[PDB]
Amino acid sequence: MKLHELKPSEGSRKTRNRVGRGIGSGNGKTAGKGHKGQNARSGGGVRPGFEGGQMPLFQRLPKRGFTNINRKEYAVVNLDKLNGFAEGTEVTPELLLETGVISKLNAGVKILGNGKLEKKLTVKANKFSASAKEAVEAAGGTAEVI
Amino acid sequence: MHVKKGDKVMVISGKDKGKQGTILAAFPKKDRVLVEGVNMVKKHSKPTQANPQGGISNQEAPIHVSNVMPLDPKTGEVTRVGYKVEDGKKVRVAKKSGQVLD
Amino acid sequence: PKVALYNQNGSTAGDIELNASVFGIEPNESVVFDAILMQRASLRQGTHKVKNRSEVRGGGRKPWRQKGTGRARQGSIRSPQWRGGGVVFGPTPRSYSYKLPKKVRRLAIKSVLSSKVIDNNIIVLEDLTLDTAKTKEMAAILKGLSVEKKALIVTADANEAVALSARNIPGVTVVEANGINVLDVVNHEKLLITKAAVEKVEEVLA
RNA sequence: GAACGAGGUAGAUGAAGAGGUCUGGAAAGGCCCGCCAUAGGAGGUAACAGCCCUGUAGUCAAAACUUCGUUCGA
RNA sequence: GACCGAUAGUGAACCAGUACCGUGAGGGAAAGGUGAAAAGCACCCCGGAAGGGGAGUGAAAGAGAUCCUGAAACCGUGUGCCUACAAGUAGUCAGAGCCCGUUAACGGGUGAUGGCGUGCCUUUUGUAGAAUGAACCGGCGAGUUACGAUCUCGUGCAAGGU
RNA sequence: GAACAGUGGUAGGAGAGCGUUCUAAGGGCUGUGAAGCCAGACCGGAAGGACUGGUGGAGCGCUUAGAAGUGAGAAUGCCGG
Ligand SMILES: [K+]
Ligand SMILES: [K+]
Ligand SMILES: [K+]
Ligand SMILES: [K+]
Ligand SMILES: [K+]
Ligand SMILES: [K+]
Ligand SMILES: [K+]
Ligand SMILES: [Mg+2]
Ligand SMILES: [Mg+2]
Ligand SMILES: [Mg+2]
Ligand SMILES: [Mg+2]
Ligand SMILES: [Mg+2]
Ligand SMILES: [Mg+2]
Ligand SMILES: [Mg+2]
Ligand SMILES: [Mg+2]
Ligand SMILES: [Mg+2]
Ligand SMILES: [Mg+2]
Ligand SMILES: [Mg+2]
Ligand SMILES: [Mg+2]
Ligand SMILES: [Mg+2]
Ligand SMILES: [Mg+2]
Ligand SMILES: [Mg+2]
Ligand SMILES: [Mg+2]
Ligand SMILES: [Mg+2]
Ligand SMILES: [Mg+2]
Ligand SMILES: [Mg+2]
Ligand SMILES: [Mg+2]
Ligand SMILES: [Mg+2]
Ligand SMILES: [Mg+2]
Ligand SMILES: [Mg+2]
Ligand SMILES: [Mg+2]
Ligand SMILES: [Mg+2]
Ligand SMILES: [Mg+2]
Ligand SMILES: [Mg+2]
Ligand SMILES: [Mg+2]
Repeated sequence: MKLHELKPSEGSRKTRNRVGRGIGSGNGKTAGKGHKGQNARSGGGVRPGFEGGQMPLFQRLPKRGFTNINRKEYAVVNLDKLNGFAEGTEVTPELLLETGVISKLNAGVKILGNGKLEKKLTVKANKFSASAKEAVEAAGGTAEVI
Repeated sequence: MHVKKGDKVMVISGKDKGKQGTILAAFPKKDRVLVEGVNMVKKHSKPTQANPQGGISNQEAPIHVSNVMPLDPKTGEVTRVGYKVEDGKKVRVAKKSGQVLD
Repeated sequence: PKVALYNQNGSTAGDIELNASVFGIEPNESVVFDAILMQRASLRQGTHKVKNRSEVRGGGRKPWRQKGTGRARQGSIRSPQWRGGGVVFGPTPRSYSYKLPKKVRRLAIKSVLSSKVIDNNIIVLEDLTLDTAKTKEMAAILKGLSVEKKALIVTADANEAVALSARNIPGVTVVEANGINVLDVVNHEKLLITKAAVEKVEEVLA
């Protein structure tokens, strides 16, 4: 480019709307807020979820359940992702994490049975779905728990 | 200032461009000098106790010091100014030749 | 791409092959726009403030009673409609900096370098080396290379003599290979770069 | 307690055009030519100055007081 | 310094926390610009002076201190067209007559007379409104910014992105 | 470009633009007279834009992009006249 002929990508930048700058714009005078009432006032409007005094929806409904302190979330890997490795590879959490197949380990790798595994692999993971274990063993490979 | 009272200078800028004269007085605080025959003005003075005639009087008015340059001793042309020390005493030198001004 | 290699004196010492992944891409013009805008925004100091009605001196008391005087009701002599009053929503100190994704940054610098090769405004030098840090010599070198207008000189490492010699020439900027950047490239007609610097730029960008 | 080193609190030195010519009250401007540049920061100067002035880069400088650094019992 | 430029920017560009106000705590202004240089108008004339008219200075004095520019309201002097039988939100469209002559255009000024025609704003079901606001002129005076959220659009990369 | 159809509008939604100050990059203008101010019978669909003359006496446009203290006739608005 040249600094004297700069041009933004078409549709990347719009002009901001400036209210209360005359009648021609279509937002003169009342600046698009209509006439009077709480919504037209500076700082105005009721708080989110407020229904003008009708009991709000959240308060009408019951709280449900609890949160487990000891909740475990596994990094799930479906069979389709294991298909990307080389044949006879020892697939591990550390390799999965290093290759970028998983972003975060959390409580461990769990292998799940979505998709198809052609390649023979020694998969070492914390958990397997019953499907996934079967599918790994059916492809010739091994499903070691670690 | 790069010039002082008694220096022969050339006026390099103004109506009096290219006119040489002697500095009759220096005004360090204003960066102006009074050069003989240069920048004459007609002062309309009333009668006073000192001069009871009054009258219109041709006198020099001062010019900005940066409109005059000292002359080179050798060539007699305008020169910029440097400083060397002779006999443990600083002197101005014509940068054009090397000759001392004062 | 294939480009003429030159000496300081301006004689051609054959050609050099620049990496296509750096100097031979299709320039992404939208990416270069974004990088220029971002870089100019980074330069802004943003040191600007006004006093709102709380910050103007005085103005605590109600100027006159609410009712009965016949005047408009007023709350403070520094309310914004008063001469000498506070400003409503003027400037406040702030940053204008933002980051593009690192891959967009890569693309942008490749785009402008690859655009210099298209426009035949890259000059690869065998080496650039001044005996004395003398501006007159740098000016002569740029004459010899037919560098009329502005030029960005890129050396591999810090070259004190080249830096010093070009420092005072208007519209010539010296930079290390690390210090190359979109705005400096786009804002100088010619890019004078040493072979050692080209290699160093390729190392990073490829 | 000393010695040495680098700083601070004054300063010094410091390149290159009144180039010609036009207009003008005045030239830093126009036009045509040079030159310096580790200096084309800045301010000033009779209109807009790297080369007119104060300066700038760079290089130096302290009797005195002061800052910091360096050295001199399992 | 993609900060202000004298109603701004500090309250304060100026002898300002002054003047002024208040018993006091306290509140709290207005007010920048001759010229490159005072060369700041010798002298003459009217006038008690102020202030002028010349003459000088200056590039310029219609830059003469209330001194760069010098808008508007408002106040005047002159006069081209009209006006003392007329009922007027003051214009507009039609239109002679008279006076002019331009960014040269199926021009400009004025306007006997004819038709039509209850300001602007706000707020209202509805306002010429006998509802509200504005004496006039000028300046100043109101959806901003930060950080989060979300959607659209754009771009980069893409089962990855950062 | 053709045909066909359409184009009253408050709240309000959507779009396209005008102008203001500042910045960057081109490019320019200006003591042979910048901005500002005054006048005019010019130009554009509007916001608006020129040209000529006068005053003024030193600064200012244009193009593209960016950023906003970006547009006033009303607030018994504030200050001045
Ligand atoms: K709305
Ligand atoms: K001078
Ligand atoms: K004030
Ligand atoms: K009528
Ligand atoms: K009433
Ligand atoms: K003018
Ligand atoms: K008002
Ligand atoms: Mg809208
Ligand atoms: Mg509407
Ligand atoms: Mg309105
Ligand atoms: Mg309302
Ligand atoms: Mg209502
Ligand atoms: Mg409402
Ligand atoms: Mg010198
Ligand atoms: Mg307060
Ligand atoms: Mg009452
Ligand atoms: Mg203020
Ligand atoms: Mg010196
Ligand atoms: Mg002038
Ligand atoms: Mg003013
Ligand atoms: Mg003030
Ligand atoms: Mg008292
Ligand atoms: Mg005048
Ligand atoms: Mg002036
Ligand atoms: Mg005046
Ligand atoms: Mg009758
Ligand atoms: Mg009659
Ligand atoms: Mg009637
Ligand atoms: Mg009613
Ligand atoms: Mg009411
Ligand atoms: Mg009223
Ligand atoms: Mg219709
Ligand atoms: Mg301006
Ligand atoms: Mg505003
Ligand atoms: Mg008003």
